[PDB]
Amino acid sequence: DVSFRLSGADPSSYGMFIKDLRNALPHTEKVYNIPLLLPSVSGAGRYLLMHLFNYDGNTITVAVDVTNVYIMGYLALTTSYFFNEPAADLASQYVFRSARRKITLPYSGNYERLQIAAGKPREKIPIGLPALDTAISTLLHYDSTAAAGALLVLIQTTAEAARFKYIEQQIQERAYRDEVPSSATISLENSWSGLSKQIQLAQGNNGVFRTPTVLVDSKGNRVQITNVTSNVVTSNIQLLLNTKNI
Ligand SMILES: Nc1ccn([C@@H]2O[C@H](COP(=O)(O)OP(=O)(O)OP(=O)(O)O)[C@@H](O)[C@H]2O)c(=O)n1
Ligand SMILES: *[C@@H]1O[C@H](CO)[C@@H](O)[C@H](O)[C@H]1NC(C)=O
Repeated sequence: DVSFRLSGADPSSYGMFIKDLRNALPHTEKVYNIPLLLPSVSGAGRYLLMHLFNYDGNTITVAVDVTNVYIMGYLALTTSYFFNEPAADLASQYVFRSARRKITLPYSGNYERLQIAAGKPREKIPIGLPALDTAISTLLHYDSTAAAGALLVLIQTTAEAARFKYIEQQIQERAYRDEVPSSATISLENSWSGLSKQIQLAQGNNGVFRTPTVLVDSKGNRVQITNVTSNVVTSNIQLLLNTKNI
């Protein structure tokens, strides 16, 4: 398992957590020196548990699919909560089985559906360590509309930060003040699958992407990524979604 405590948290301890999260994801191969997530894992080994504690020391445990870093569900006290999707229903066969009851959330875990449930795009939702503290607190007691917003914060401050060093850094910058994600952050989130695929396709193509990936950069400028020499590949991305899952 991995853990993170908001009480006394700072950019360093958050960085240690994101490092722990990355290191808990199994891989047998690196592609251009980036860990390649496994095609599949059978049984309970498929799910990583993240123990997150809010400032007051209350806790949820979040179940993460180690093949794609997707959040499947979470446990809050004696109630488990899972997304309304087959991958999460499958996960519910393995994690949080001792929960006294199981609630299936009234949406799947994908950004589009969460944003609709939340009533706002995540362009407009501040993220940061304070926002994560709020998210944990919200998820402690069931409220599906509020939970959608909390889950958008949670996904971005855990999974997306694990996937991209830039996003980790953005959260570290928001250690004591929330701020809506940069357009570059949004872009990277949306492009993780595409980037993962193209980095893998570059292996037998002299490091060249078969199809360019369009990103928005730090300055808000839309740019094309065409090969593995780009800083996004060398610097930024920390985990690759296996093409067998794309
Ligand atoms: N059960 C799930 C489902 C999705 N995700 C998150 O959402 C992504 C997968 O679907 P996503 O692209 O978010 O959904 P879309 O609706 O396609 O998002 P958008 O339309 O905003 O691009 C993953 O990378 C992951 O970060 C998750 O954490 N847990
Ligand atoms: C590869 O990407 C680099 C850096 O972004 C760019 O300058 C260059 O034109 C690209 N080279 C090829 C061969 O595609």
